[PDB]
Amino acid sequence: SIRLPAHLRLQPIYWSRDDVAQWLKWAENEFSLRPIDSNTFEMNGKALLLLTKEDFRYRSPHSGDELYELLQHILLGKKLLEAARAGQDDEVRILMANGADVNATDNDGYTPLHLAASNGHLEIVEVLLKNGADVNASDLTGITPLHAAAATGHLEIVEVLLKHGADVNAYDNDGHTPLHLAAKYGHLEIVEVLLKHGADVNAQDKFGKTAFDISIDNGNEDLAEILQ
Repeated sequence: SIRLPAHLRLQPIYWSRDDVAQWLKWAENEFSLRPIDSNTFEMNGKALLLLTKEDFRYRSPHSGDELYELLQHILLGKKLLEAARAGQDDEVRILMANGADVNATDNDGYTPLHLAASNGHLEIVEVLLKNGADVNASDLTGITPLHAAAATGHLEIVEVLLKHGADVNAYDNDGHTPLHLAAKYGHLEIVEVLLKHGADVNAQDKFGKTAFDISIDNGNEDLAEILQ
């Protein structure tokens, strides 16, 4: 599969010169390509998109087409991220049928399964889990799709995640578990199903607060009483 370094996962329309340069450098090692002068592609990412494959070919008689098609590949990863967010089930099909890597990542570590579980698109989450989307991938803040699905209240999505291997005791960079965010947003039934599949109700975050305490600070006392 294909995975940009952390500094290149942004949309290429947003790349600077140096990003474009870092991308060329990166591509040269990954795919095992002959070293070229980056001043050939002397332009920011917004201009790179305007180039034709021939323009790629004549700049790099030895790797121009591969870089053109490589670029095209990452570009579909963004349209897949977008197709999984807006709920565009058809667009998710065409892109996965044209080769979309179902574990792409943007600048925020979001995968297409993160966005489809955070926004409530049950069909996309299932067709992503069926074609190999990582169920326990964590973004740069550590939020898993079960974090996003439990923080937003999507019960049928929290349950489908638990059915394919979603970790119920995953800790984020701030220490929060899926039972913490379900308590933060007042979703008792998700706290129920989380507590059914093995959620450590006594998990502590980096400030020392439990699911009871988050239910206290946010105003969910009926939930705070059920955890007590």
